[PDB]
Amino acid sequence: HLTPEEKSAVTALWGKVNVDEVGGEALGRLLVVYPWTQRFFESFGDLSTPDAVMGNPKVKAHGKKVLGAFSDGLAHLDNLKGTFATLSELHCDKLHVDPENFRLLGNVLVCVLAHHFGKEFTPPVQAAYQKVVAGVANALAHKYH
Amino acid sequence: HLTPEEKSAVTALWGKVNVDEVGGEALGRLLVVYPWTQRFFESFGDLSTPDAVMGNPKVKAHGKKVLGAFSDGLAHLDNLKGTFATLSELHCDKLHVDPENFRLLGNVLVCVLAHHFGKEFTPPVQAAYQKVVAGVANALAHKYH
Amino acid sequence: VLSPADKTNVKAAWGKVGAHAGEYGAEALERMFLSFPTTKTYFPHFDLSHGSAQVKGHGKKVADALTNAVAHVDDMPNALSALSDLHAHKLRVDPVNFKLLSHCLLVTLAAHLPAEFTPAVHASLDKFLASVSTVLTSKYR
Amino acid sequence: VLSPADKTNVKAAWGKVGAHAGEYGAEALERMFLSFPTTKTYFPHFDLSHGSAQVKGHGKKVADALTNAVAHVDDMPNALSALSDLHAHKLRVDPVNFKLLSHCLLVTLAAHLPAEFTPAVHASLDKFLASVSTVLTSKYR
Ligand code: MH0
Ligand code: MH0
Ligand code: MH0
Ligand code: MH0
Ligand SMILES: Cc1cc(C)cc(C(=O)N(C)[C@@H](Cc2ccc(-c3ccccc3)cc2)C(=O)N[C@H](Cc2c[nH]c3ccccc23)C(=O)O)c1
Repeated sequence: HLTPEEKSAVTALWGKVNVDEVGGEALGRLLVVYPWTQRFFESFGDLSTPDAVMGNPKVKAHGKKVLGAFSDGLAHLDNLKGTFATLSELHCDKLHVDPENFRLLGNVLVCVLAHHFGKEFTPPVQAAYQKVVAGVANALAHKYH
Repeated sequence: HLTPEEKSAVTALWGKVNVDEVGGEALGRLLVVYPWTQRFFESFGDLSTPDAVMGNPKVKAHGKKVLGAFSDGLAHLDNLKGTFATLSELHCDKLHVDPENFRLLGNVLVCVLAHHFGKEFTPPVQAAYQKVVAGVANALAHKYH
Repeated sequence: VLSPADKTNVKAAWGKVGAHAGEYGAEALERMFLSFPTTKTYFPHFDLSHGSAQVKGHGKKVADALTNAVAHVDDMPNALSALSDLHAHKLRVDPVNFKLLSHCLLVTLAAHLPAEFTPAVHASLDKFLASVSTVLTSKYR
Repeated sequence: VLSPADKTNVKAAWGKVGAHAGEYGAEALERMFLSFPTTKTYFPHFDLSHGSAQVKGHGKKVADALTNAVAHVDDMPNALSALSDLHAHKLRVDPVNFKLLSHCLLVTLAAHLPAEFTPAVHASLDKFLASVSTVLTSKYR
């Protein structure tokens, strides 16, 4: 669990985050750094180069959707499992997405936050976000069967 | 979480286990298959070969002790965290044992159970035990800090 | 790296499998789908019920691939080249899953080879399956 | 395997780190100890408080080892042979931990390289650290 001081740190930093932009950046980097994750987006078009992926309008659009749901979750840190129950079921039953992808995205997101915030993304702040991305990934994986 | 039927399968199979033997065999195989785990037992003597390791009296004795605690924990599948809380703090503060080791032993134990029970260790029974060893490992790593 | 001893150990243990290839491959897959449900995300097009035709057929393919690997244990990267291309460019199974199937393959062998599954052989087989997994994911990025 | 582009990206990124390599090494270790407490089991003899002399000194050794690997990026198995022996035969850090330090090194670099930490460089650095980790655990068994 996060300490009261960690929750405040998470919430404080997130208030400065442009969710749409970070979403496109995080999803795009996921597809570039771990190319096999492109397997779920064969309808998105050109993903043959880093720029082709990062600038792909469908990737940027989907990134908004993804981090948008992530952002809402940050407003319910005490009930991540309930918050992501319907999305968990959807990702398992309809999209067939291996939960490991959520973990990979979490790590990429941490890297993106560090890249954007620089020194402000202190070791303690990172530790707080590691608990957050882990919690979100576990919540999204909870309804798999 | 061990469906009522999974709990029964676990208890039913474990009631046939010679904990002393299976423990020494499990710890021994851990040391043979993942040699780096030998780092915690330099005082146990000869570990230069598989047979040296398996026949090592200190290895067998420690395996017996470790699985004995494991065994007692199987009677409280609903509160593994509580049951192993003390050993958790111990392995962290005194022994300094990376919890990954608990996961490795868990896998080796499953292999040993399979080797001993043969066809009786069915896919469903395995599934139930995978939940048990993961639960025990998680419980033992719970108090780490 | 696989030592002469590992190679000897693997060839002896896998040689005992023989005609039981498809059966053990299918059993390993079933054990994986039941113990690690997330692996089923890669087979939505499969009927994964006990004894399904698709699982049986796939089990035979996996087993035969391993038989071929064993025969070419000296140069698996070359023997598994096509398979490596397949998993890296098409299937794109996340790397973390290979350890799950390898573990279930070991369990399957352990449950069928009471005499051959010695501590030393156990170790060699684990290194072997890890090696195969490494080759199969070597071209992912 | 590292491509020509990967090597160009790694050399460019690590070159920018330059004189701060030691500082970044210490920072990456600190991030690791705070985010993944289990890694502290390998340093019970260390004062792990912020800015401790031991962490500073160790961060320097780790960073220098990475600098050496970049200088010998086409011969890492040999350049890191001594370090590989040390971890495989003495330290025996479980393999799972290398990914944790690698991640923290990436986060540290991202926090200090606003301009060079592009998606392509991020990808190359991740492959590089994984390659170094692989070499360091290649002799474990
Ligand atoms: C690399 C795989 C992958 C990762 C990682 C992933 C991570 C996440 N996701 Fe989610 N998601 C993935 C692959 C998809 C697909 C394939 C789709 C459907 C896209 C389409 O329309 O073609 C999807 N996700 C769709 C969604 C949708 C849209 C639901 C709908 O269409 O009804 C949301 C809100 C979403 N996700 C949230 C999230 C969240 C939150 C995370 C984690 C923080
Ligand atoms: C490879 C490392 C390793 C693994 C795996 C491991 C796994 C486990 N252990 Fe535990 N344990 C390990 C290394 C030790 C050491 C080093 C000692 C001290 C031995 C000695 O002779 O001084 C120890 N464990 C000691 C113990 C003791 C005695 C503690 C005491 O003196 O009060 C118990 C009961 C124990 N463990 C239980 C367990 C259980 C339960 C598991 C998991 C199923
Ligand atoms: C959890 C996922 C997963 C893991 C791990 C995995 C691990 C392995 N695999 Fe491989 N493999 C996986 C998922 C697949 C799929 C989804 C398919 C395609 C099935 C189908 O028929 O649609 C596949 N693998 C297909 C194959 C095929 C058939 C290719 C063809 O038809 O030409 C073989 C031989 C194969 N693999 C071998 C192996 C081996 C050997 C291992 C490792 C020991
Ligand atoms: C979580 C554990 C852990 C991980 C991961 C790890 C990952 C790595 N390491 Fe390495 N290393 C770890 C734990 C140690 C210890 C405990 C020591 C001993 C330190 C001391 O002063 O007693 C050590 N590593 C020591 C070293 C030394 C010093 C050896 C000497 O004095 O001659 C170097 C250069 C080193 N490593 C580099 C690296 C590199 C490079 C990586 C990977 C990027
Ligand atoms: C049924 C179940 C499974 C597991 C794995 C864990 C728990 C459980 O109740 N936990 C172990 C909680 C506990 C927790 C409590 C306190 C702290 C803490 C830290 C610092 C200061 C103060 C408090 C950290 C974790 C946990 O956070 N996660 C688990 C489940 C889980 C985590 N990783 C997994 C991987 C696979 C399956 C399950 C899990 C959960 O809360 O449910 C319950």
